[PDB]
Amino acid sequence: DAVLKRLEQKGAEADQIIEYLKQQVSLLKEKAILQATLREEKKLRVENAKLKKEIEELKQELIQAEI
Amino acid sequence: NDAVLKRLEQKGAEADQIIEYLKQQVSLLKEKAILQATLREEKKLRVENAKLKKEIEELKQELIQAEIQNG
Amino acid sequence: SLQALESRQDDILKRLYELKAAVDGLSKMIQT
Repeated sequence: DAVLKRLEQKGAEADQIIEYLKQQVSLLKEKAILQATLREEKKLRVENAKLKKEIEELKQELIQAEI
Repeated sequence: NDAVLKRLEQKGAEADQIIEYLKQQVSLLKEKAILQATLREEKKLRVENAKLKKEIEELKQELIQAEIQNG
Repeated sequence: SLQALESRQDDILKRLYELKAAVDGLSKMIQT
């Protein structure tokens, strides 16, 4: 009796600890995504610049073939 | 009592280990995030304080020019 | 009762290992 009453008391607060710890990990994971998503948007913005620059370079290079 | 009470301790103790392990790993991961934040808070303060100093010298340099031309 | 405690503790352990999988997974992909 005295063992199972405490064996369920800690097993009840352990469900609260799992929910608490699961909150922290969710918080930390989202921060990880935010850090990743930001640098990816930056690279994609640089890439998007190079691509439009190269598209127009190829456009003029197509006119020398027209000669 | 029974041998079930035995492995209800083996399971209740096993959980206590993982809880401890998890608190230690979440606390480390919190410190990473604090470090990354404080490091960014440096460079903003480094950069800003460099601008404040550049303005102090330029305020000081014109306080000399105003003192000479008025004297 | 005692049949429900061990099933409860079984879930706690299953959830504790899922947390560990997530926590350890994070510790890998954000390193150096």
